Amino acid sequence: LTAYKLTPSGYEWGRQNTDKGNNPKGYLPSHYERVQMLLSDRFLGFFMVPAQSSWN
Amino acid sequence: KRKYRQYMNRKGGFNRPL
Amino acid sequence: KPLPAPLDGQRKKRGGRRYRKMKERLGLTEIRKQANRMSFGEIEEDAYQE
Amino acid sequence: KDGYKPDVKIEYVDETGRKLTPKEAFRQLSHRFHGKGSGKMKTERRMKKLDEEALLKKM
Amino acid sequence: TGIFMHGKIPTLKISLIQIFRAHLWQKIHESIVMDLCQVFDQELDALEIETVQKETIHPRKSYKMNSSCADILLFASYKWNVSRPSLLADSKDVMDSTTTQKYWIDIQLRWGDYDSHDIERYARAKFLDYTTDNMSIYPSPTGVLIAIDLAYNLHSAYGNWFPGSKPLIQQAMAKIMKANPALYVLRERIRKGLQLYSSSKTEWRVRAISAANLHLRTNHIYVSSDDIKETGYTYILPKNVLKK
Amino acid sequence: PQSDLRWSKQTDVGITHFRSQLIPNLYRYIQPWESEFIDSQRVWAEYALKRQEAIAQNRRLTLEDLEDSWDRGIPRINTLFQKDRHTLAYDKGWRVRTDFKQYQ
Repeated sequence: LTAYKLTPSGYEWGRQNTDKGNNPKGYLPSHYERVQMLLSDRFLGFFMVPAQSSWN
Repeated sequence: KRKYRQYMNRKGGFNRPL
Repeated sequence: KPLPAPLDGQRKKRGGRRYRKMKERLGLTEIRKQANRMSFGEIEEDAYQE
Repeated sequence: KDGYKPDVKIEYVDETGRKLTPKEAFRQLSHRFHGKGSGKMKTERRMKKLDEEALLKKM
Repeated sequence: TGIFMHGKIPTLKISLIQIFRAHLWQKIHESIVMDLCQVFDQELDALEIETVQKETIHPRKSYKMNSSCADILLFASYKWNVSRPSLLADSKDVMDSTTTQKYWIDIQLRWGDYDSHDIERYARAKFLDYTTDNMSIYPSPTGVLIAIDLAYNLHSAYGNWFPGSKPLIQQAMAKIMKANPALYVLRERIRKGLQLYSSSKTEWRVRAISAANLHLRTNHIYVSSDDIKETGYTYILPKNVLKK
Repeated sequence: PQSDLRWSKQTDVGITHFRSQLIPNLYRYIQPWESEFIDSQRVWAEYALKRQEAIAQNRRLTLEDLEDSWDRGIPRINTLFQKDRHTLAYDKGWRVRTDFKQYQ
């Protein structure tokens, strides 16, 4: 597992870009920034699934 | 032809004979 | 004992006969190939296994 | 240029007319350059080898 | 020998002496000059050459680098118009407005190191040096100098050329690098010294099976905790949600 | 130096010259210990699941089904394929023996 956060410059580049290619223009290494992520066993999580159809 | 002129024990001039 | 005076006589005058058993004891016919060879081009086993 | 295809062919031969191996040609050249030929025993061995080769090639 | 020893390396001195034993340099030069004379005699009348000449050569000439001399002299029945100097690979040559009757050919053997293994530069420099030298006497101002690198097996000529000599010299050099006896002996001695001799149909089932064993993958979860800014909010995602 | 990267080759057409930096360092080619250990843990968990599923199918793991895990793991997925495997199972105390070998 790994966490990732988008910089405002990265968010602007993603919003401006619309091509869905393998290496689209405007993608930069500074667009994404990893953030600290720690698992825990103290609080249980909740799961939500669509009422009509399945998530798959 | 294929003549091979002498180098050793000539006793003459240093330069090769014609 | 004093070290014997070094000398170099004729290494061998005749061959065959017993001479062959002599080498057989030490110097027998080994593979004599691909053991003292280096294979200039490629690499056998790992690169720096040694 | 003038325009031609010169057939520059260089071969090593002996007084007997047989083509010589490069080692034999080099030996002949060195013998002629040093001014001294082979000894009597070497000459006899070479003559015997040539006679044996001629006999073998005749059948 | 024509080899220069940069640095007192007795090991290399002994090795080179072993390789060039029994005046091998002089024998190599002699073999080359005789082979070239034989080639020229075999193609004598085709290029209007009256005859060839065996110049009296001092033994040291083979390994004389400071000065030089003549090796082969060509005599003509008719005038040879000569061209300006060009390399062995110079397909296009500019003709010089002069003629000659006697034409000299010189053979220089060199043992080039790594930095000076360019045969063309050496041939050009030595041709422009010996011709305008005072201790080197040439029969005619016009001629050709062929430099041969034994250490790298190269050859190049830069002198003055006449029509019809270009291909003859080219195939002569080719055949003399291919089948010279003395050169073959040099190569064999070098080899001996070096001791070197010659679908969605079956993929669905695979996916289902892999997902069946994906439960065990949740028992080992790793987090890439690196390059964290340590300034933003942290993530406290629970283990149960991640397992689900 | 670039001066040592030039080389010549001669053909009948003439002589042609060619060119090609820093010497690679050893530390670039040796995996770090921490990466080695995490890799070993994950690869041996993978081998455990592969072995149990092969037993479920009543078959023996081949070289190809584990070639993805070749040269990964502190023991050696590779060693799992050595012939002496059965013999080496009784060679207990071998690390201490190798350490004490300096006295013999």
